[PDB]
Amino acid sequence: EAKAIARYVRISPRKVRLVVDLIRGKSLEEARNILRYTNKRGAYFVAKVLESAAANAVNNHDLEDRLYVKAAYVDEGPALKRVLPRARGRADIIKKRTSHITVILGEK
Amino acid sequence: MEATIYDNTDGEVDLPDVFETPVRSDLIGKAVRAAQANRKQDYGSDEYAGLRTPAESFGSGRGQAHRVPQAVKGRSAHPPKTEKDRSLDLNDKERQLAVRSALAATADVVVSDDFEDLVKTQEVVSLLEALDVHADIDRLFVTSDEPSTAARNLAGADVATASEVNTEDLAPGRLTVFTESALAEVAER
Amino acid sequence: PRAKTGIVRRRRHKKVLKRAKGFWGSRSKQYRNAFQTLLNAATYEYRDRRNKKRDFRRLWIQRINAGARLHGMNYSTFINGLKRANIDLNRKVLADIAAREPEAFKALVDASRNARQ
Amino acid sequence: MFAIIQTGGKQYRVSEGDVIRVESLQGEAGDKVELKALFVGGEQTVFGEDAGKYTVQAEVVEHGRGKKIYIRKYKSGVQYRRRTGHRQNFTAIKILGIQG
RNA sequence: GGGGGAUGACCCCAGGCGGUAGGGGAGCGUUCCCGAUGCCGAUGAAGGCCGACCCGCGAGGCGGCUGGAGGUAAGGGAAGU
RNA sequence: AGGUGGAGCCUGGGAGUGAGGGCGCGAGCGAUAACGUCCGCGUCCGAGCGCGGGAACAACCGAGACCGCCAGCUAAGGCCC
RNA sequence: ACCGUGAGGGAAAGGUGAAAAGAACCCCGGGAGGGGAGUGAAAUAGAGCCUGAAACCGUGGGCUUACAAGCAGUCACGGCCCCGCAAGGGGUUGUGGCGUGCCUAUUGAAGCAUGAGCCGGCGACUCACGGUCGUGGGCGAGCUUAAGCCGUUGAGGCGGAG
Repeated sequence: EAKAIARYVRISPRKVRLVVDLIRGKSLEEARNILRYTNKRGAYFVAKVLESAAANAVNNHDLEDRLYVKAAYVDEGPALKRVLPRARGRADIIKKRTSHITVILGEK
Repeated sequence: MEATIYDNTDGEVDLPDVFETPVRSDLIGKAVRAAQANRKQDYGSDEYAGLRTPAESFGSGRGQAHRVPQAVKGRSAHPPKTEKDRSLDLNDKERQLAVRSALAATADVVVSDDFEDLVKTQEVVSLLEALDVHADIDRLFVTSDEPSTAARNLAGADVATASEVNTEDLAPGRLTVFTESALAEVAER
Repeated sequence: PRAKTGIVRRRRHKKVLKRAKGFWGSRSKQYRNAFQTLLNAATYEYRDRRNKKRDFRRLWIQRINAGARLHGMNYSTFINGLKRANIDLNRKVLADIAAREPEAFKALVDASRNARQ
Repeated sequence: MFAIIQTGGKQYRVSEGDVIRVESLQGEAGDKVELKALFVGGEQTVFGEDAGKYTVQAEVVEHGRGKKIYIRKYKSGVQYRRRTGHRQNFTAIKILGIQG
């Protein structure tokens, strides 16, 4: 078993969240089509963090396929404190809440 | 009484009623006290800053409330007021008194004039091996009028004079010696 | 004369917190009503502190009835007859009996009924 | 093995299982000691008799130990600006039920 | 308060004890100055993290995990507690 | 006189509120009207005179809360559920 | 820096390590960033990278959840789950049982009166000269200005107008 990740990830932690909460604990290859042919952004991303995942293993963490995702999660952090229209007087900034992305890949 | 004379094998001197006596802790410390006291230093926090800038504490009827203290780094509130009268002039009588009874405590150790002569801080390593221990630990130099030369330097310095060498002096726990002329301060006593 | 109170207060809180089981959604760590909720709970317990011993005075009350009547009568009868007693007077344990040892209970049950009528 | 006398307080329904007992710092000190405990609940081997029939013989139990307050806290509080805190008390010295 | 207290403490009974402004007494940790013939620590200073011994208590001690370098005062003093 | 027993008196330091209501009674006013106010005699509450009762209800009847969960008699008030 | 035309205001922000030895090379990838190797006492010490707590968002697990009321909750009894202080306790609650939050100002307050969204740190009876009682103590005539001298530590000691 091994794992993929990546912080300083611009995106809706939340959104992201649905992402896995699907392909979640499941056959590699398998979901590997969930995110391949699912929808909402993150996917793309999500996918990515599955390849350097499947990789890392076999490569340096070792038995292919028989693998999957014993577990997957995402966390938020660093924000992006963003400034907007001065209450037409006072500032109102939002925050593109950065986004972490860990996710397991262990063998059957 | 047991006014032991140095040089050891040599003579013995008498105990002067003075020292003799009982004790008076209270004053005790007190003496003390009126020590550090007149002997510390002082301090405070900015007069300019802590009441330094302009200030537009803000109108009101707006969503707020209000160059003074209670919002950061600034103000103070009653700090180091350097203008902090530090002294503490005990009192003559008081003082003197202390040292006394004080010393009295010392008794509970006789420096032959003849020493007012020895000429090397390795002649101390001597008149040392004479009578060491832990009380020496304390130690506490002092001649009688004009200090015990070189005797003044080592790993226990301090050379009062038959005049000038009070509680602040050794009073503290401590243990020491005084060149007759020393007990020339007793006269001071 | 610095006072970085620090480390200290923080602690205290921890304090309470503990006082802070895992009660209701929130307070849970509610460094306030946290604290609060407390005060509350407390005194409560208290009054509870003396309470109970009551809740009992009664408990036995029924489990008691359960029998006192069983045979055929109430606790203003029994009682009366009971105190007709002379070298034997108790109530608590009495119950937890009538149920523990039938005979035992059953017994007195008699000597009683009698004492009475 | 199951009797029910009564001490400076009922605290009864026992036989051998030493029962945490109310204070009594005058006879106690007696470590594993022996002392009489009036009855009034004769229940032994399915045979009973007045607690007034009893009040004649009894039993005794060895002065075992000196339980040390089995934890218990008393948050004394109220919205009425009144707080405070004191922990358990009630101990007691333990002692087995010497039956007879 | 009172009957003898050896320093404790022990025994009687009298005798209450709910309490905000507010009055009197007693204690607790907080950062510093003593080192009143005081010094612990790389097999952890300290803070942190967690706990079913000690105290009415505010705190203590003590044991397990963390972390890179300190500082503790058995006693009195001081205060931006 | 005093059964009492524990209040009393003077000197002196430190105070707080300096505007309260609620109930019974005797008066004032008031349409003998008001959870009205205004003086008196006792109580009452005081942000804890916290608990029992009267459903619930400071508050009116009983009660003086040092602490003791698996004791015992009663108060007022109750006992067909 | 920044708002102000101006006079003027006027911030925030420090910390790896013993030293860089600061991560050659190989991996998924457009990269950032993640997987190995290597430095290494430790990198969950790893580049705004010492300690790095709380609030707050996650990932798994125990227990628990669809004829049920209250922040609370706390007293009783029960079942599941763990017994590095074992025949005693941990945690969670199904029921029932008794329960009106918390602060200021108020005759009086649950409050529908106000105070507060949440956490962490700042943040409020102080100092000086007088006077005033009480107390710890030095002499009863008690007591010292300012200064002169002595001063690793720097050691106080003389000063007699008042």
